[PDB]
Amino acid sequence: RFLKVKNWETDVVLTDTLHLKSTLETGCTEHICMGSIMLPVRTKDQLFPLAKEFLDQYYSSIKRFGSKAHMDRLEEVNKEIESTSTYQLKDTELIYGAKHAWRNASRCVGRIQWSKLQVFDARDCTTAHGMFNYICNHVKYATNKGNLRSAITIFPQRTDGKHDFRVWNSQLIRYAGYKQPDGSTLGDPANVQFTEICIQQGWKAPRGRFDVLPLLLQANGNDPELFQIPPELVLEVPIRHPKFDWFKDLGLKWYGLPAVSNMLLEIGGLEFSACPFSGWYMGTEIGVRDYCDNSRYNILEEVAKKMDLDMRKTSSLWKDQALVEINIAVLYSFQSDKVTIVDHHSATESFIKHMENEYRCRGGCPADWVWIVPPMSGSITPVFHQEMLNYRLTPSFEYQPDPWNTHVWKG
Amino acid sequence: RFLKVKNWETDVVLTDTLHLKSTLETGCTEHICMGSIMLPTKDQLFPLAKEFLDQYYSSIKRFGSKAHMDRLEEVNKEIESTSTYQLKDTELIYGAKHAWRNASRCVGRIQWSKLQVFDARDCTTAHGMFNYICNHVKYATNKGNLRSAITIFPQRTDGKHDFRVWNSQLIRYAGYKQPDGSTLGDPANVQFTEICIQQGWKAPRGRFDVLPLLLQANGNDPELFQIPPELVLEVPIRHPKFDWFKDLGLKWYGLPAVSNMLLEIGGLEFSACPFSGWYMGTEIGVRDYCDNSRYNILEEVAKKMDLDMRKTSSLWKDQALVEINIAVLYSFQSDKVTIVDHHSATESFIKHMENEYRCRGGCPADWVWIVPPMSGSITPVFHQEMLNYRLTPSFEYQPDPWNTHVW
Ligand code: HEM
Ligand code: HEM
Ligand SMILES: N=C(Nc1cccc(COC[C@@H](CN)OCc2cccc(/N=C(/N)c3cccs3)c2)c1)c1cccs1
Ligand SMILES: N=C(Nc1cccc(COC[C@@H](CN)OCc2cccc(/N=C(/N)c3cccs3)c2)c1)c1cccs1
Ligand SMILES: C[C@H](O)[C@H](O)[C@H]1CNc2nc(N)[nH]c(=O)c2N1
Ligand SMILES: C[C@H](O)[C@H](O)[C@H]1CNc2nc(N)[nH]c(=O)c2N1
Ligand SMILES: [Zn+2]
Repeated sequence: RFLKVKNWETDVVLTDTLHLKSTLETGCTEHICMGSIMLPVRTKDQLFPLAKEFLDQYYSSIKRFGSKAHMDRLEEVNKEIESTSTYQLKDTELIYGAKHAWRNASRCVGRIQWSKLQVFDARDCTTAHGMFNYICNHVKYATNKGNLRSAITIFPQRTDGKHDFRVWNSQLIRYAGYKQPDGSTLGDPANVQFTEICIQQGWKAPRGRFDVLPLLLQANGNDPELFQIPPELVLEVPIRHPKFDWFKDLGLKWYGLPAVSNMLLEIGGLEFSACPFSGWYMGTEIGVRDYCDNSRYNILEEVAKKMDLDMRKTSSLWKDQALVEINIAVLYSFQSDKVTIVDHHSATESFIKHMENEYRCRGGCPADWVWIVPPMSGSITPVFHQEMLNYRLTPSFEYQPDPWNTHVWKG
Repeated sequence: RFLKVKNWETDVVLTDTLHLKSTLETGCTEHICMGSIMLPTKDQLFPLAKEFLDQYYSSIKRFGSKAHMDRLEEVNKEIESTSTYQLKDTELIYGAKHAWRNASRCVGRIQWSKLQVFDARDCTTAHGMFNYICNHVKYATNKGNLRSAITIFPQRTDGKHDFRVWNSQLIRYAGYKQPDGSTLGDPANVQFTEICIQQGWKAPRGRFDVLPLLLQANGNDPELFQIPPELVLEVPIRHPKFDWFKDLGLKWYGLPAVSNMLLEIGGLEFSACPFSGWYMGTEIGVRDYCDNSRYNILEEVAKKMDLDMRKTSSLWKDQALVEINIAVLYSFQSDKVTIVDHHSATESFIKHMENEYRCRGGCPADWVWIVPPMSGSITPVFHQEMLNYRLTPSFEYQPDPWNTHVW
């Protein structure tokens, strides 16, 4: 079966066959589309087919499909599964797997970069202190004094589900949030629950608006332990505007390194529950979502006040005006400090070129429109006009439940 | 089978049961989501008739009464006999309102119950269609205090006697390719514009020429009619702070009126069913004015603003976009022509969804269409999970008539 997608601005038509290799479910059926829903121990039985499918993919990519090395590797993995109930990936397979999970991430607009990913193998790690050391090294490498480099650090895989490695942080670097008795929030409201956990575990909270949270790290199914990232490794950018000199006095800043730490990486049926990964920001992530969401820093009013916009009616588009200025400020600030960032015009144009390249060489590129289209100025980016097909390929990044909801406390 | 949708801004969670009534298919499967794809007998008709009459009699709280049973028998008799049937006025009105209510791509459905239905099923010629259309235009425009309306022409019979409005909307602007290579006016309408010329329209070859109506009665060849200019309310576009804006020479029409869709009620097909409401400001300012393949004025406006167009990261496109949209709203508001901004329309839609979840068990909604084409995440609909499914009565797409028609 062939499926076509059209770009309605250019009339370019592309043909998808890669969807035929999809196994996992979408959430949709013939009677209902769930495309806007945010979230829609293995036995030997299910494991060897998953391992085989993955090794067949790996061996094809290196132009060795059906070779003696391919056949010997399948036999070796098969015996390892039936003897030990699991198996270990070779370094080369781990690298390929992590890169492909990114390549397959249908919600990711930055995938033109997928083949440039520094993979740190942390599968020899045994303790939380060991995890802290690996994570510091990743942060220092990825940061590279502002010239950001994409990276992933991969801790040991799941075994019986009772010895999981987990980073409890949603991101390696994030600001604390504090609910006040009067119901207001100091800092980032998205992180209130996690901040509370940290405090309970012994963190002394400075209680400011931009306090970098400590790492809360779980090795081998043990209780997690707190560590403070050395401040000298946390690169931050004060936010100012190129024309409006009062903008600096809003007291805003953000961190340069976006580093997701709560997802699960699936490669060949193996589950890596701690696999923090980092790249760099698209400007709207900070300026639209982090700053202007009502449930986040929520600065629109204060900015519109200072611009002296007409706030008596929504039809003045005061919110839209303030939004663009804040986003100009974020890009200006990062650029001025030589910290890598990409604007939403450049990022989406590159994604369209990536997607076309993937249709030609790979036969497809799964993409989630709801996520790929930026949260401002949607239709003046080329992705708004691009039809996309969403389907799930492995290797993959997946959601997993928050560890405080599942952890068995040892005491 | 019972499904939950969450608003991630407010934590409000709604439970959908209405999807279980859905009958038609979505395009998606368990392996592939096609949510962003723009277009995915006698024996056939009685179940469709019965399904509809069942919801109608339930709506007036007379489900399983003598009048309900008698109606089902009567229609059953009429299909057996004639191979089709006729809707009562009350059913036609209910069906049209529900076709809007069920339109999953429409952010304006809080209004669904206030629809004026003009029954044009007695119409027999293109001149008659022109008359009904003029009356609809005048009624809906209401000197700028716009009122929602639909005009329903005779239903399909054997399919060789179709009523069609060839126009995509009742009021739209001409598009012309030039030797120059550029496009004068609206590039979306170049092909239709040339069909009109081919049929004998005398185009003035300007930027904003209202197209003639091309009307097909009873499967006959379509005919041209100019809408009286006095019935076409237009708005010159100016900006409340920038004096040079008016120099761009921009205007738009007040009445959005879709004329190329098919209304399905109770298995019957109404292939000419022009409907109108009023504009959300972004339709004109973001899409009509700034789409690359439309009037595409972003460059010219940015220049008059003297923005740094060297680098995309200055957000010059974005700045220009906001100002164009401020101007569209200001112009309509100043001239007292109904318009709604994207903030107001999306807030109303969230209130409508809550009403429908409470009173009906759900509200089919297509997030890709409902979220406005600018400032998405600062509108509440961005944060609202939506389930999309197909209920009937419905509006559907149909092939353009020039590809079908036998001359
Ligand atoms: C290199 C620069 C990168 C940029 C500018 C980029 C940009 C983005 C953006 C804007 C999103 C949507 C985020 C949101 O709204 O919260 C996203 C999602 C995602 N990205 Fe990329 N990305 C990049 C690199 C990567 C890398 C290196 C990985 C993995 C190795 C990756 C995996 C993903 C995944 C798994 C998601 C979806 C998360 C979810 O479903 O919640 N990204 N990225
Ligand atoms: C009263 C004011 C109304 C407003 C402000 C409104 C707003 C909208 C908007 C903004 C769209 C998206 C259009 C686009 O992007 O091209 C839409 C789609 C739609 N609307 Fe409404 N609408 C209103 C009344 C109505 C009425 C009266 C009907 C039918 C009787 C209706 C049926 C639809 C349908 C069928 C679509 C989708 C068309 C498609 O899928 O191509 N609308 N509406
Ligand atoms: N509860 C909410 N959100 C939510 C709940 C569960 C899951 C999710 C999934 O999105 C999580 C998001 C934001 N927290 O993850 C951040 C993210 C993921 C991927 C890429 C991101 N940005 C990047 N640029 C990169 C990071 C690493 C490499 S590139 C940023 C979101 C809310 C929504 C609205 C208000 S609160
Ligand atoms: N070829 C393209 N698009 C396309 C092709 C086929 C079908 C479609 C579907 O969209 C049809 C759109 C306009 N194109 O219909 C207009 C419409 C429909 C419904 C509501 C609209 N606005 C209103 N406010 C109302 C009208 C009537 C009552 S309210 C406007 C779109 C293009 C994309 C970019 C430039 S052209
Ligand atoms: C490819 C994509 O589905 C297409 O560009 C859609 C996106 N969302 C839209 N939303 C609305 N309201 N109107 C449109 O024409 C479109 N176009
Ligand atoms: C309900 C809806 O799916 C949700 O708000 C989504 C919409 N699109 C998004 N797109 C991105 N990139 N990130 C997000 O968090 C979201 N949120
Ligand atoms: Zn779907």
